[PDB]
Amino acid sequence: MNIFEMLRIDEGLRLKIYKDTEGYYTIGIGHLLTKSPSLNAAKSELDKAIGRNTNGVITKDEAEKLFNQDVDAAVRGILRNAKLKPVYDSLDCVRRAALINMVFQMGETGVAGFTNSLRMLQQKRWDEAAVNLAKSRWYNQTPNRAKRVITTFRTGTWDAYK
Ligand SMILES: [Cl-]
Ligand SMILES: [Cl-]
Repeated sequence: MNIFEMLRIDEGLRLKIYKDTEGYYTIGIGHLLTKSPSLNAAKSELDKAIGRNTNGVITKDEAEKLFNQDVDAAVRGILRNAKLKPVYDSLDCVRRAALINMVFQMGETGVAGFTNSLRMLQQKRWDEAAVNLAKSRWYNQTPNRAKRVITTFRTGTWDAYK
C-alpha cells in the first residue's frame, strides 16, 4: 500500500466530469475542476488542464497524469507550509500518507487549521489526536473516509485499507 493506492481507494476514478461530495465539478481521481456552478466553466478548466478539447471526457492515462500532479502538489504544499512541515517531518511514513490524504482532500489551508490535532500528532498522542480529529465537519460529512484516515493516524498501519 502507498499514498497513490490509498487515495485511489478514497477518491475512485471517473472519466467523465462529475460532482464531488460537496457538489463541485470534478474528474478523474478526485481532481477538482472548479467550485463554480457552471458546467462550462468546468469543461473549460478541464481542457486547460489536459491541453486538448475534451468535451468533458478524459482517458485513464490523462486521469492518472492529473493524479500524479495533484499528489505532488499536495506534498509540496505540505513542505512549504510552516504549520504542516514540522508535523510531517515528525511522522513515520504511514502516518505521513494520512496527512497527505487530508491535504489532498481539503487543501493545505483546511488542514493547517486543525491546530490542536496537529499538535497532538506532533506529540505522538495517537489516541487523543484521533478523538480530536473526529470532532470536525470533515468527519461528520465524510465519516467513512475520515474513519479510515483517522485509524491510520491512530495505528500507524494500513489496516483500514485492507
Ligand atoms: Cl492542473
Ligand atoms: Cl465517506
